[PDB]
Amino acid sequence: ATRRDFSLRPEDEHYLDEMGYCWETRLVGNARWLIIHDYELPDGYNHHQVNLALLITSGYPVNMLDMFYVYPPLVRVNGVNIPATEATVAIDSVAYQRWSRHRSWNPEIDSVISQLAMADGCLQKEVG
Amino acid sequence: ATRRDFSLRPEDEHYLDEMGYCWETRLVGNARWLIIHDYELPDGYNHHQVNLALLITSGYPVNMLDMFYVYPPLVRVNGVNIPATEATVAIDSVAYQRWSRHRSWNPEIDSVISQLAMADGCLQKEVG
Amino acid sequence: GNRLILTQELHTMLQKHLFPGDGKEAAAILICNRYEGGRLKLLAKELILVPYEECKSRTSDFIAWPGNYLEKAIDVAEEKSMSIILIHSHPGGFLVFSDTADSSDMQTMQSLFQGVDAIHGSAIMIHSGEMRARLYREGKFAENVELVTVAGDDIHYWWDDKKPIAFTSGMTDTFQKLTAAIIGVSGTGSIVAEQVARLGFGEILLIDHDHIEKKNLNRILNSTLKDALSHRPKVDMFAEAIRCIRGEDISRPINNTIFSREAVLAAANADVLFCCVDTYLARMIADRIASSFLIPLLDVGVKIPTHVDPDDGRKITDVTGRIDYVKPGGSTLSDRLVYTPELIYRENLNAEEYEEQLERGFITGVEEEAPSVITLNMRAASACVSEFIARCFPFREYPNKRFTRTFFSLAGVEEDYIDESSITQALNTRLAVGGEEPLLGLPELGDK
Amino acid sequence: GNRLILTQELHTMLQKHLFPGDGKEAAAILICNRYEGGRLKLLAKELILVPYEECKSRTSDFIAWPGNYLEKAIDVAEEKSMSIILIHSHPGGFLVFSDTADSSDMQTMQSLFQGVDAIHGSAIMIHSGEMRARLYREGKFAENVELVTVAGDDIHYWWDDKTLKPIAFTSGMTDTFQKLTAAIIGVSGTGSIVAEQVARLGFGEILLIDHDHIEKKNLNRILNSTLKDALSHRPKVDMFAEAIRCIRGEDISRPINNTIFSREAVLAAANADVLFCCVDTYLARMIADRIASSFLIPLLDVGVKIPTHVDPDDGRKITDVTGRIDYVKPGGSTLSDRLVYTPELIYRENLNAEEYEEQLERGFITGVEEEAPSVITLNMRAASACVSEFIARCFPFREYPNKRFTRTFFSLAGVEEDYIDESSITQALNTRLAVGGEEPLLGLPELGDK
Amino acid sequence: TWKLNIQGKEFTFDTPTVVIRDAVIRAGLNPNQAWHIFLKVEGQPKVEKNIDDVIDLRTPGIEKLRLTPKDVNNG
Ligand SMILES: Nc1ncnc2c1ncn2[C@@H]1O[C@H](COP(=O)(O)O)[C@@H](O)[C@H]1O
Ligand code: NA
Ligand code: NA
Repeated sequence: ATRRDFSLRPEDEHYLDEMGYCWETRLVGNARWLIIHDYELPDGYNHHQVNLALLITSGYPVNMLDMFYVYPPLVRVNGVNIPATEATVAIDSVAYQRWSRHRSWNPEIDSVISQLAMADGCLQKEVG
Repeated sequence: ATRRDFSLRPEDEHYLDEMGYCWETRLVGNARWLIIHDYELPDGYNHHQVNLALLITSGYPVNMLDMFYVYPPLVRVNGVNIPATEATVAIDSVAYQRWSRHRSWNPEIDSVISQLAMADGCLQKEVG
Repeated sequence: GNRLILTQELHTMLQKHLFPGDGKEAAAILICNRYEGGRLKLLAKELILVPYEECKSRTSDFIAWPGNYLEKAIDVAEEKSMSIILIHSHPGGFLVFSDTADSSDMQTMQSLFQGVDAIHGSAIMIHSGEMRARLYREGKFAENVELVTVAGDDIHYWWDDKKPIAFTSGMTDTFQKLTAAIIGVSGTGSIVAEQVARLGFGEILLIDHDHIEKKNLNRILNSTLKDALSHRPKVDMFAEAIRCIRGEDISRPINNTIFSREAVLAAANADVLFCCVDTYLARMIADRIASSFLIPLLDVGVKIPTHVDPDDGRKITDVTGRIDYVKPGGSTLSDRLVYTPELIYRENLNAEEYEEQLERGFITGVEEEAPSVITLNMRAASACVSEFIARCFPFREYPNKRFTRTFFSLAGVEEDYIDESSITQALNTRLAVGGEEPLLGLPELGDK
Repeated sequence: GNRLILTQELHTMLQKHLFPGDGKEAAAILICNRYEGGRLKLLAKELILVPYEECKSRTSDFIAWPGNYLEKAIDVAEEKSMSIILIHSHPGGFLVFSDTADSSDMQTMQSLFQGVDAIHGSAIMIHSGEMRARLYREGKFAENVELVTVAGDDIHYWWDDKTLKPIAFTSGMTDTFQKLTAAIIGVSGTGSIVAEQVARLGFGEILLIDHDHIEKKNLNRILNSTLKDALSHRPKVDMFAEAIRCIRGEDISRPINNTIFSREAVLAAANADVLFCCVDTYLARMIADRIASSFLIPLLDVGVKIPTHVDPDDGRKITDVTGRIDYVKPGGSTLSDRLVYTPELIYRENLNAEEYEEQLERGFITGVEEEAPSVITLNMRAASACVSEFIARCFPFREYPNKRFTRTFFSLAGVEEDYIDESSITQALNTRLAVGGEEPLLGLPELGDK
Repeated sequence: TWKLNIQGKEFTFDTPTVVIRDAVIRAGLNPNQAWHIFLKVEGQPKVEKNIDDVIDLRTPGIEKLRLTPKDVNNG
């Protein structure tokens, strides 16, 4: 929550606040991480809350956002692995699961807002 | 005769010698003058002998020779002036008459030799 | 030395309004953002046309128009304290009337200042489009605008102190009053910067983060072996070279990425941007500086792709160059696909991310090229600077707009041109916003 | 490092003779002039083909031919002590036979020295055209020829140390240039840019020839020049030689502070492997043309111009913004053939002050120069195409034969570029070709010795 | 009248054909200098012309008459 090493777009921050998220911006070296704490998940996973993180790429929002990251790593409650989620990326030493989920990026309309909407859509989808 | 400040083409000098001319090459500043002493003229002028001079242009024989020069100035014996001969050019302070006589120049074949042939042709022509 | 900058689009609309053809004065109002760096730049943003019908006393030398248009401009300008510039057809005489009071030109400028605490101004246009302007501080007459300019297909400079043919002393006199910025000072950029210096530009910004190495002694003008052995910064080397050539300290070296507040705020002061970089990311920054601060932009690139032939081995596929001219409000480098999000994305992965994600098959591999070479760099850089000359001092037998993009191949021995009117334009959200924060719309550049 | 140089015409004729298609060896004789400057240059002047029918034997690795052709060579070589180079198909085995006796390879080379007191040699060609050559001093095997070269439409370098061909722009291009000498004739607007590229491309030696000096008025154009140079009227070649020393970290340039129309400059330039002519007089272009022909040096001539004219309604305006690049190969059409200079152009350019005043007074000339001032952008656009042209010809990368680009004209005002092919150019008699330093030098009595 | 673009500018002539020399003179250019002379017609490659050639201004697609100097000698 209180950690804010850098700014997003003014519209991003307004959206994250209007959503009532506990959110931080964390610089790790030169990498800019958005981390949403205790993001609530639908039922069907080994966990019901995660940290949901976006890597804010250099040149954002003309550079695209790509994929998303969660900690702890998610598995379906029946033990089946989520497809295309086998990589991990360390954020300040904590190993996040990286979801390989890709889409076209239009700088006039895409942002953290649409990237979090994609993340939620994937999380809803992969309960089964 | 004995004055030889510069060289012509080897074929030029051979021709001038084979013709038995008394000839000099005289540098006047940067100007290169060929001067033939006591050049014999046909009858019909105020004089029967002149100095006949060529200005050896820079870059000769790729640069062309142009016109020719005589001292003393020539007039037809009846007192009529030779057409296109009114300019004078000083050579080491002596005022030579310049004959405005022009022709095409081909560096593969033209030289002092053909320019002196032109001069003689003009001198033969302008008795009348 | 200050500037009033109009886009070609607004200038064209303004001139039509002020010169409808009946030979009588008309009125309009330009609302401007400002950049207050080394010089004051006024950045034309919105235009209000006063309809002829709502005016009175419209003659060849006077016009009376209603004060509700003045209140509209104040209302547009209030939130961000924008500058308001009144514009009238040439003679320029006017008054502003309401029911209770008529107000002279001086009184109108005082009312503007009372409505918006900012510098305001009053300008006159003649029928052929040239403009003169005077600025008013705290509502009272102050100084003339040194330069009113429109970088269109042709680039126009209307100097307060006031056409020469290209390459004469009149061209040099113009360049002496201008500031050029060179972004990337290496293979093409050292050649652009050399030409700009020897053509007489009065101030030259040099922006690059990199240093000289033995490998770039085959290409970087003025560089020496000692430079390479001591890893001298490109911009510091070139600034010192300009100082010895021009005999005066007119260069401004910025040893930094263009993607920094330092470099963006310096380049914002320039009258022309020359972009000579080898990254998509820097071309995007240059594009957004150009739009935000209404600066014409020349972007140049070269490429020598290679491939492996079965019977010959490696060979040269092509030898190519590109010159792009971008005018404020015309199509952008983004519109032209000079960069895209995908290309920036792939470039700005680190080595391990790139290798790892190439294996996954979402990105594609970068293509192979031969080493850069000074002859090709010079062929492109000379045409790049000549493009600026041709737009300031037209000499071509066709409209400059036909040469908005130039592509050449030294292998195919062809050169092709693309007209501005063939390029689709997306919404340009940066246009004339100046330094609104976060700078360039990029949060990394924000002021915290 | 010495050179054996063949013209393209002589090399083609030689290769057809040595490879008729029957896989059998053949024999020919090259008679050469010499330039003995900083390097020995052997300049192929005459070729004698040994007819196959007069050979006693022609096989895949040997040939026997009659010595009467050897004596014909000696006879041609005798007057001027020309060098004689026997050439044979790739294996190279041969003997010479008379009416009554046979002589080996080495006996033949000794008899050559006996007939002509000069250096001689023996060379071998392979089917693709490449050549190797060995020199013999006093009739006895001496040193190998370091470089056999033909500057045709493509430029070929056959090095004694050969062991694939590099492609343009790579380290292999630089390796080639590192062994070459380039001469820049005129080191001013275009020439300073050509010399800059040549230095940064890695040429091994660089001759700089110019008589003029830096002034304030040319600081808008001359690369590496400074205000300090202008205030001291520094010579262009000395300024640029010292900049090369700093750039390259090595003293690889030879500044010649003189006109090209001098014995000093001609004899220095004769050592170069390539001439870049960046001059601004017709007279200087003729000197370069004759150097290239006399010493068998490829020549790239570059010119620019911004002509103006007076529009009757609007006044003066730019007519064109233009550049010209001419590639001249030894034995191909020359600058003279192309009318790059003529006698009339040279004559008109070189009138003295009283002549200029007379011309003005009589109305033969107007005293208006209908050109705009030179500009670095055009100079660079021309000079970069000029050096790229040499690269293209040493390391072909274009999609058309280099012969198509023998002349290039470009217009920045009309936005056009046109190319003229060598085959469309009429060639006159080339009396300078391969005569080297015969006196008077270049056939110009102003350059004769003493 | 018929129009002809010469060196980038349109000129009007009162005859259907013109001698190139006369068109060059009209534009203020010097016809006695050495030129590359080219006539361009739409849909056709440009055609090199001589100074005393006649051109027909009624030719469909007629674009422009253009000169490039042959004497290009500065450095
Ligand atoms: N973000 C950037 N900011 C400043 N200069 C850059 C940027 N990206 C690339 N360049 C410069 O562009 C130049 C390209 O070099 P070259 O390809 O030799 O023209 C290099 O000196 C780079 O450092
Ligand atoms: Na637009
Ligand atoms: Na020939």
